[PDB]
Amino acid sequence: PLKVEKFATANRGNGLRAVTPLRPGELLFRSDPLAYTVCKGSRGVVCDRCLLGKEKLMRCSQCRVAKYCSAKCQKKAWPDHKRECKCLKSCKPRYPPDSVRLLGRVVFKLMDGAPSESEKLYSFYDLESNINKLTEDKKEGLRQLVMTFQHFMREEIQDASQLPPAFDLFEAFAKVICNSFTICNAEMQEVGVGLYPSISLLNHSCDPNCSIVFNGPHLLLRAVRDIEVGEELTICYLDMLMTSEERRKQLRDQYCFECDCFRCQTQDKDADMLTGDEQVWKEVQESLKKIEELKAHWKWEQVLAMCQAIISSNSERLPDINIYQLKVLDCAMDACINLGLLEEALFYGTRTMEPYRIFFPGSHPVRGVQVMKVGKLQLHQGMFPQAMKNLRLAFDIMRVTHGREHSLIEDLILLLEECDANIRAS
Amino acid sequence: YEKFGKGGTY
Ligand SMILES: Nc1ncnc2c1ncn2[C@@H]1O[C@H](CSCC[C@H](N)C(=O)O)[C@@H](O)[C@H]1O
Ligand SMILES: [Mg+2]
Ligand SMILES: [Zn+2]
Ligand SMILES: [Zn+2]
Ligand SMILES: [Zn+2]
Repeated sequence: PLKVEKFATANRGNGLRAVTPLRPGELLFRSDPLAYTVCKGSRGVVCDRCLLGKEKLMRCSQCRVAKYCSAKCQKKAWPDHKRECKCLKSCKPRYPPDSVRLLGRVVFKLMDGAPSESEKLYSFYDLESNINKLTEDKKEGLRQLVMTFQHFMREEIQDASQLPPAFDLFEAFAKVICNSFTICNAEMQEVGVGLYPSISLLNHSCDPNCSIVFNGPHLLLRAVRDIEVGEELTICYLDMLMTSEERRKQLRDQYCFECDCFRCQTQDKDADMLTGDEQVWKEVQESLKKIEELKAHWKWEQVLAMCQAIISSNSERLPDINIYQLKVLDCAMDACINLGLLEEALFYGTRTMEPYRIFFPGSHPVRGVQVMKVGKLQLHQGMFPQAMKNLRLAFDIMRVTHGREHSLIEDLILLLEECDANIRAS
Repeated sequence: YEKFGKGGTY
């Protein structure tokens, strides 16, 4: 029996609302994707099927593009990979934009006669395209994606008569652009992109009452606050470390609306986010463009070298709460974890804790995972009382944001039990 | 033959 239902909002189109009162941490919905793909920077780093990193991946021998952790993943991925294999092979080393590869998988799913559980509440054809609100530059970009799709798919599909007549390729890309979800791994690195049409019913708030987390491709939707009967359910489409002007620009450009939520109207936290001299932090913001691109491709040594230069040079001027300096510290922490420099990772990660408490209020999965990473570093460096406090804090957050249906909870319980054992051994 | 999609690393 569903705890959520589709309804027509006044001014926001369709939405999702609570059928019964909801408590923090309650699981509302769970979904596999209608279709998904590994993202550009992660291809060849993580398994095409399960989106897990492995030092050794094995290539599809037919295209040499898709890569898998195991013969089991390769075989289970074959129905989804079978019709794109020849297409990926044709263009190697050239590779299609993620949206093109995703839509190539979507179109063949739409020809299944069985109902897709991912479409239970809302279908692909229901998805909002905003076609009448798109700017001319956006429509030109969509026309370019259409031509790229037609070229990429030409071995499999040469004409619109080979796809359902209700499908329109231009409108499909418009739907993909405002309805796709970024898939993150357990460590909150972006590994993939997918369509989850029932979950696309949720409208946006910069102070949402629900949160989504991924376990591989699988999506869990949870309440993060108490929610009354009939209350609209919302999620945040955006990164939390963004000022209100940045948020409004991204929501206008991608999603075609002007965000009037309480935080955007009141500039909530902007002053803290921008702490320090703009002449100083604008340089960090600019450097972050390259850093975030390197991080997306998992180039950790390069990330760390760029971050260290910024962190040492600004130490006398720029506070850690500034969101651009904070992102650099987080990139530095994750680079160090991935490179095995654990003492240095803890130095950067400890510095993110109070800014994360301020900018991720309540229960947010990004803060839960960050606090867990810091507690895990403290535990292995032998600071047990500090680690225990952070691991307990992480569990308080993650029981709400992750829940027992997410496998990271069992990992956290093991760390808590190990920390407790070291404390007792004195 | 860029960046779209709800949510992300933060
Ligand atoms: N906070 C908000 N204010 C205004 N429109 C919103 C909004 N959050 C989401 N939307 C709308 O919803 C789209 C994203 S998909 C969310 C479901 C959509 N309302 C529908 O009827 O299918 C946005 O592009 C915008 O049209
Ligand atoms: Mg048509
Ligand atoms: Zn796998
Ligand atoms: Zn292949
Ligand atoms: Zn807002």
